[PDB]
Amino acid sequence: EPKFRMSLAELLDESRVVPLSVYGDLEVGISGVQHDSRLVESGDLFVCCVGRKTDGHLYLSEADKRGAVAVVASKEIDIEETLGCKALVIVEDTNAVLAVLAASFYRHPSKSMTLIGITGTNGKTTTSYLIKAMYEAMGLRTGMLSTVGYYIYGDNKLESPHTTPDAVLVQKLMAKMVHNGTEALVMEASSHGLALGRCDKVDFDIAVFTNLTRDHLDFHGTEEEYRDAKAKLFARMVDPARHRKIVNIDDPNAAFFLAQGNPDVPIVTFAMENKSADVHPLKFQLSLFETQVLVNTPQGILEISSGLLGRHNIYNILAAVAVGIAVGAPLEDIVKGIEEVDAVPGRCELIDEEQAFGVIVDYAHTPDALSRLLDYVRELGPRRVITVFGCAGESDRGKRPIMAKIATDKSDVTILTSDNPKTEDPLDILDDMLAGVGWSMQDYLKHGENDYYPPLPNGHRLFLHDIRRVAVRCAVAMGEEGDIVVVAGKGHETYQIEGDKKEFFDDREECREALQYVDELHQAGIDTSEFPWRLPE
Amino acid sequence: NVFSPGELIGLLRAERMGRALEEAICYRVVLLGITRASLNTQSFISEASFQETARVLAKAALRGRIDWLKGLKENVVLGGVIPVGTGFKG
Amino acid sequence: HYKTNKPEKDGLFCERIFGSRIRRYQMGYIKLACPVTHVWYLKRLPSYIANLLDKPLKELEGLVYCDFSFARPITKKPTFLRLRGLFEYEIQSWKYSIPLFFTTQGFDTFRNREISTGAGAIREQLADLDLRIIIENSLVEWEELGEEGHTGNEWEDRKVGRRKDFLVRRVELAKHFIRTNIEPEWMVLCLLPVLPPELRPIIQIDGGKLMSSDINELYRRVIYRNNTLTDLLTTSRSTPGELVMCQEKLVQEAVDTLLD
Repeated sequence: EPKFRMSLAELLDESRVVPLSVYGDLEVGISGVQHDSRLVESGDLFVCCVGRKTDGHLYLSEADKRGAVAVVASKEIDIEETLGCKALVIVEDTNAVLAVLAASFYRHPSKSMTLIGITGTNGKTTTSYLIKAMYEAMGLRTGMLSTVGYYIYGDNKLESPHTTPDAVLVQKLMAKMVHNGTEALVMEASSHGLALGRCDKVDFDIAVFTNLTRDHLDFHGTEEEYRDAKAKLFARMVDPARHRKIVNIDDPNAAFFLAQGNPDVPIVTFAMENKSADVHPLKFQLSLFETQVLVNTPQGILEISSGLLGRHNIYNILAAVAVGIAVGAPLEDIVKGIEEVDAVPGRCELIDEEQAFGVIVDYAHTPDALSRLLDYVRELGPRRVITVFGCAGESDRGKRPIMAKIATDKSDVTILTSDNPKTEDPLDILDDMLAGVGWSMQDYLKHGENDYYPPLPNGHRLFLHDIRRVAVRCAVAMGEEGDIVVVAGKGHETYQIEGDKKEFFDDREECREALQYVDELHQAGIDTSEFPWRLPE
Repeated sequence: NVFSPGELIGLLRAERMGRALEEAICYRVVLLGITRASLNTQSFISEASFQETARVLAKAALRGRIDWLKGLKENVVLGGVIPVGTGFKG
Repeated sequence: HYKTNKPEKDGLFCERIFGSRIRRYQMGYIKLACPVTHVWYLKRLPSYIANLLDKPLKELEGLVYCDFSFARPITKKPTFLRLRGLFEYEIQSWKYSIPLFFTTQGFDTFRNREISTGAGAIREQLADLDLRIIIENSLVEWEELGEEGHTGNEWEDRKVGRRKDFLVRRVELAKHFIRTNIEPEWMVLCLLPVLPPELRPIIQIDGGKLMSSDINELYRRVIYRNNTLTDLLTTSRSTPGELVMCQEKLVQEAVDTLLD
């Protein structure tokens, strides 16, 4: 039961799949037609995939090589040479072929059940799961797809290499879930996924943006391109008083996207400082464990969700409160959503439940995101800001010094490691990060022979180590009570590629074990105040 | 940087270096012995490896000494023609 | 082979790796699980390793023979264990708490940087030796010494002369390695050569007769101890350190006697 209405030629004919040239008919048995060659299987018709990386001819060639029965391309494609069925059809329109790849009944079920798209610059996945939990608490089973895992419908998420899977494969999975095991099939994609065409080829019931800003500026080549694409996709399939435009009023791209489309759709703002949005925290309970706010709005719920971040998590909770109140006016239904938001997900994780020093696992690789997360932690961090991260090999060489500078500018003590060696020589990119503060590895090594370790001119401190595990355990152990340790090297990722081989030894269980054994370390008498641990005798 | 405080250099070489170099070079005539003078030669195969055979090879392998076969017993141990008499060409 | 007079496979006088002048010229090689150190590079009165490591013979003898520990033999990666200990007669640290803290197999990847025992520690120390700053420090120490003018008895100026002679010998030894293509970490034997069979006393084998000499029985002893050591290392890694360090000493003393 992978899909339906895709194993007959009449089903493709009803789907307006006009290729202008076909041989015989689509008699080959195929559960669901997939535009992508990798998503399609042997003996299954594969329509042309429209994309900047892979064109129609390349997609048809890859499908014929993989064994697809039918391959669509602008020119004549010899798909029957290496296929299980001699019948094939070449479609000269790549976009039309990619649209008709999804079956009619397959696209109809996901469009009829429900749909919720969340394409934001920052904090989109934090609100997507909250909206999914709110919809689940409402009484309708649904799934929210993310960049880490593609989940068309249902609680479980299938493994996908790319951030946004194929549109035809996503539609087939959504149809299979809606057939049995799921009541709603919501397709949620980020700005890049929406601009590529993953979530664009799906009727979205509610298309709101968590954070509208310059997204895919280097890829699309023009600002507000992803917002315009999302607005066009929402206007393609829009219903009166059914689409939600909940977005921060401070962002001009959000207002520009809300201006486009059908005006009959409901519009609302989730800004806290704006008086027109009528939403406001009106509470002072920010903490590393839970930050509860008493929202006082006419449409929004009274209680808010406990967020780990000061403003980002609060903004995500405020954006999700609108989607939670749209289904049910009562605030009691948002209790499950608030509990799921406080569950400390992979992204911007909160501290551990055990009584110990705060540990925050974040996903920060780009300089701007790292800087904003560091600023939010400084605003949240009461006493100290301890961070440990590293750079990836064969990456942007100019990114390491600016990252090291932005980290050392606002952190008292920072540890520099090798987050992703990936065949690059160690102690080389580490020296690149050390050169940002003007130090060289030779100077730190010749100082390490002594027991002084002079600090930075601004008064801060900087440490480094080659291996990631020991340094991370030390950073988790070198922390004060009121201080919190931030690990911005990797978040939901669980892969460390040290050279040619990769090891999956990066997770929060190691931090939990370290926080559990720090008691025994302190009982033994070891000093974990600085990098040179004072070992007794 | 030219010579070390503890060295055994030739007399003519020392005199020529004194006439050449202005840096303070101080040397005193040492009267070697029958055994001591043989242990300090330009070859390690025969004229040096006859009495100790333990450290004369250790220090030679540590320094990587290149020995030019300009002696008699060196070529005797090697097996070639001795450069004395009929073997002396030129 | 007993009562067969045939060369046993993978032995001392075996075939295809030792065997008729090709047999007299062919040699063998034995891999050692634990590094060992040359006989005349250490025990002898001229101790080149001690002159290159700026440490008296007592501690190094201890590392090689007894069980002593260095603070950090190899200095090439950032270290966080502040020990500052030249030689520890006994182990008073929390070896069980520190190793079990981080992770299993997480302690092994970094223990060799600080906690190194055996001839491998000496090898790693000789490997990453900056031979261009050693001469600078030795020359500045020679210039500082002998200029203060602190007189005394014969035990004073005699010791001063011995120290400056050791320093000059160290400078002379260090200047050679810079321009001789000979690396200093080759003084330890990570692999042992094998003498050819005909060079060893071997007339013939008839009716299980073995013409093995003293060097042959020494080679048999060292290869027996080496294969037992590698079998003990391959069987279980959680065994007691005392027995494995004793066996490693046993093979080392054996290969030292063989080289002597």
